[PDB]
Amino acid sequence: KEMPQPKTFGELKNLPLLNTDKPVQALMKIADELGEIFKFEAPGRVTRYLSSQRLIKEACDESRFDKNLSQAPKFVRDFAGDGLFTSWTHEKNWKKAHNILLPSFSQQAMKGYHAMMVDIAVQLVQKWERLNADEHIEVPEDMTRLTLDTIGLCGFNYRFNSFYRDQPHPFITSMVRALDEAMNKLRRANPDDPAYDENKRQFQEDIKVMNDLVDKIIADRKASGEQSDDLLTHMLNGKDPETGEPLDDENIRYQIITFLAAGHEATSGLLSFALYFLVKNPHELQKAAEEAARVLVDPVPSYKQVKQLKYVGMVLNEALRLWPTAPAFSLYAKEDTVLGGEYPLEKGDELMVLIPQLHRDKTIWGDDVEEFRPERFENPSAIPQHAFKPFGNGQRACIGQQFALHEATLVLGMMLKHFDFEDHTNYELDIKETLTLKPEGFVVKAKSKKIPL
Ligand code: HEM
Ligand SMILES: NCCc1ccc(O)c(O)c1
Repeated sequence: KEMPQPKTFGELKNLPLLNTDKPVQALMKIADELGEIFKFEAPGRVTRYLSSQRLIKEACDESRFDKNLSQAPKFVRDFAGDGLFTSWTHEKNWKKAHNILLPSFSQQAMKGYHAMMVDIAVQLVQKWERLNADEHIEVPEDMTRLTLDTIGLCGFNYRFNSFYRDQPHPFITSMVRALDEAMNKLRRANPDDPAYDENKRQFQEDIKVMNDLVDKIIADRKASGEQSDDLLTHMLNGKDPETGEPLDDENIRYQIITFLAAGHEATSGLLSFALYFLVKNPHELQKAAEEAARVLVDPVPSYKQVKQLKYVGMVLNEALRLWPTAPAFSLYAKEDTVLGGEYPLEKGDELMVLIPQLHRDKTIWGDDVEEFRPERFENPSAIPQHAFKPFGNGQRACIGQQFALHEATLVLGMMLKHFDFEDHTNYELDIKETLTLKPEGFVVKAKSKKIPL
């Protein structure tokens, strides 16, 4: 069969379609019009966007397709190096770092990070406890302060002290500006136009800022010899069972930058969309709050208590279903293959999985796919393979998944234990797109339940 393709702009092909502030949302609209697969061409390149579980399940066959670095992660690679997110499967440092780090990221490994997660969560709750009557909460802003500080404490025992600041630590400022330069580069018509000599200079400065801090901490740690409960300690002690090698210090620095750059925002966006859905759905808020009150019976939550927050984890999954915050991933065909019995592909041909549209497949979820209903996840095993994929696929799935979910369930539990919430502005959802998705401008008021920490 011949594939549909959205509107063209002469020699620019479909490229101007992505020249917008909200390209993923634009691509979802196109998928609504064109269906489970469409061709997307730009000068010099072609990809095919997949939206159905029928075709996505084939794309997720790792014997047939492997991760592709699309343009964004290619630009992110300029500062994240050959860290796990920006490396090809066939690079020696991807398999080395995968094998060393998968055990430091498992559900069991979360017991080790739990106390430093509670440290930063307690700072968030004390913040909101200390608001005056007339004040409000800037949700994504505070959620980013929490996840950056949590990843810096668990990753390398470094305190950004985001809740002590209006201007973030210089490393955060450089990192955020670096991710922005990377994303902006996707829409830049003439990247060598002297209008960007300042943007290129700033990018190199930002690379230098991030490198210097992270190298300095690594060095500081190797010298002291201090063992901590962070990922840096595991990375200095770890050896790949396959090669027998450890990660070198350059690659360790790249992984620390990666954890921060690639993990903080998808996680803070998750928390912010989950609070959005709960304030707009007071029956589900109340159910999640009754579970938090029933389960979090101690002044600070334990690892075991967080695991008992079943309905909070359903709310988190349902927010990921409607707005998966890391919204697409790219693949390439390892060999010639026919996709879906209908679409012949050649070795090297690219696919994109458009996650929000997968998660609207009515053949899997039913007709009410736009509705927020946590109870879809009462028994997650009922969901078919490759139907719910907010964390990617296979060996190249998110290595942060259990970290993100521990963090988000711990924090949303404490928030629901400690405050009632009001959508005092009747906020209208506005989804900003960076590397990730979040509800821009989402604000709420909290009223303390006056329960001790
Ligand atoms: C709700 C939060 C998050 C979501 C939705 C998310 C989603 C994803 C997805 C979709 C990918 C696959 C990307 C691809 O195929 O190109 C991935 C990879 C990755 N994520 Fe996450 N992530 C989240 C949180 C995090 C956290 C907290 C960390 C680290 C502390 C993290 C670190 C990584 C890394 C290193 C990879 C690359 C893994 C590999 O390819 O070996 N992520 N993530
Ligand atoms: N750890 C998430 C990093 C990330 C960000 C955006 C995406 O589209 C993606 O596939 C992965």
